[PDB]
This record gives sequence, structure tokens and C-alpha cells, in this order.
Amino acid sequence: EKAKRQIKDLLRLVNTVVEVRDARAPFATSAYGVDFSRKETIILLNKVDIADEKTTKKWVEFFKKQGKRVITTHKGEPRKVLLKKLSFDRLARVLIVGVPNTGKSTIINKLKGKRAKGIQWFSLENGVKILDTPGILYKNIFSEDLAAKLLLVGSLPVERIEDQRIFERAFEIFARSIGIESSFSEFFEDFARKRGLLKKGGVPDIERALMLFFTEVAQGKAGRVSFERPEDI
Ligand SMILES: Nc1nc2c(ncn2[C@@H]2O[C@H](COP(=O)(O)OP(=O)(O)NP(=O)(O)O)[C@@H](O)[C@H]2O)c(=O)[nH]1
Repeated sequence: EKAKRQIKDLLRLVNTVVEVRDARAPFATSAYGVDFSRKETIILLNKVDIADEKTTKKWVEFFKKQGKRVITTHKGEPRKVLLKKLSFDRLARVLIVGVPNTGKSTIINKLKGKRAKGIQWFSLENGVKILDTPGILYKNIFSEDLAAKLLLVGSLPVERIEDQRIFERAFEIFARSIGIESSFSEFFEDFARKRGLLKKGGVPDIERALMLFFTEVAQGKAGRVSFERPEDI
């Protein structure tokens, strides 16, 4: 978490920042903590393919109204369309940054292609330079809601969660966003059974159901679902 200080070292190399956020949770996955006010910053709302389309549009409007440079994209959107959306200035030297899991390596791979002393640049056709390694932001989780949302987008591992109320919060957010009403306890006993997750004694393994469930949610395998609205639910 302390580097951060390293993000500052990477920032000195660049004049432009692409902040890679998950469109399902744009506040939760914001790069809060690090100062980008001296750089040209683009907010990229990634993974729109597994996000609620209505909620994503509201996020775009929200950021446009804040006077912010914002685009939306996904893994399967062509390199040409992405670059057109980004529309980098001729002098751009770009750092891709974000919290874990938001799609940064995937974006670099698309940008780079078969093209290629510390971090290296690759250049676009028009000369713009992009650092070939992303900066990864680890931020302060003070709230249960922030941890729950970072869990849902796969940014924060189940292993790192020490309060069961964070699992409950995440399930509540999920359940609301998809329509479910069921108790937490009943949902995960059932999931653990439907998936063959049994401990010794043949007891449903809730720990493993949670890990697998949230891994599946993070991957978009549990519905086209968003977890935050501008908005503010
Ligand atoms: N549905 C969907 N999945 C995506 C998209 N972009 C990336 N993913 C998936 O999200 C996961 C994480 O992607 P990755 O590019 O490795 O993210 P990252 O930000 O580099 N990860 P980290 O910093 O934690 O290493 C992978 O399973 C990848 O396939 C997208 O637009 N849509």
C-alpha cells in the first residue's frame, strides 16, 4: 500500500494517465489516494460487457457533468475503436493505472500488439508513447461498503476479508442489483451444495462457496449486473 510512492516514481515519466476502473463500481475502483492533478487524466470505465448498460450510461453522464474526460470500453472492443476513444495528443506519454483486476494488462496487450532498463515504452503508429507496465493502486479500505464492492469486482481477495459482515454486505449489494431476496446463510449453503463443495462430515463448505461465488460475480458469470449508481444506490 505504501507504494503509492512507486506510483509517484512512475508518474514522473509521464504527462498522461489512463485510470482503468470497473464500470460496475466506478467509485469503488477509482484511484483515490494518488494525485493525478498535474497530468492529463482519462477515466476509462472498463468491462462494460458485464455491467448494467443503463447504470453505465448514468456513470458516463455523471463524469461528463463533473467536467471529466471519460470513456467506456471492454476486452472485445477493437483496438482501432479504443484508440479513437482515447484520442491521445501527439506529445502524450501515458501511464495505465488502477486497482487490481480492472483490466490493465489486457488493455496494454491490445494497445501494444505484436510490437514491443526498468519499465519500457511502446509507441503507437503516430508516435505516442505508452509504458508497457501498469501502475497498481492499493488503497485504504476504511469502510465495509468499499471492501464489499472491491470484493465484487475481484479487486480484493476473499482471503483478505476478516469480517463476515463484508461478505454479507457484498451479497446484499449483489442480491439487490439482481433482484434476489434470500438470506445470506441459505444462499451460500445452497450454492455450496449445487457446486459440490463439501468439507469433512459432508458439511457444505461456505468459505469455498464464497470464494467461488465472488470469483464468478467478478467475472460477470452471475449476471450483467452493476454494484454502484451515481445516484447513489
Ligand atoms: N468481461 C470482461 N472481462 C475482462 C475485461 N478486461 C479484462 N477482463 C478479465 O479481467 C481479469 C483481469 O484482467 P487483467 O487485464 O489481468 O487485469 P489487471 O488490472 O491487469 N490485473 P492486476 O493489476 O490485478 O494484475 C481477467 O480475467 C481478464 O480476462 C473486460 O473488458 N470484460
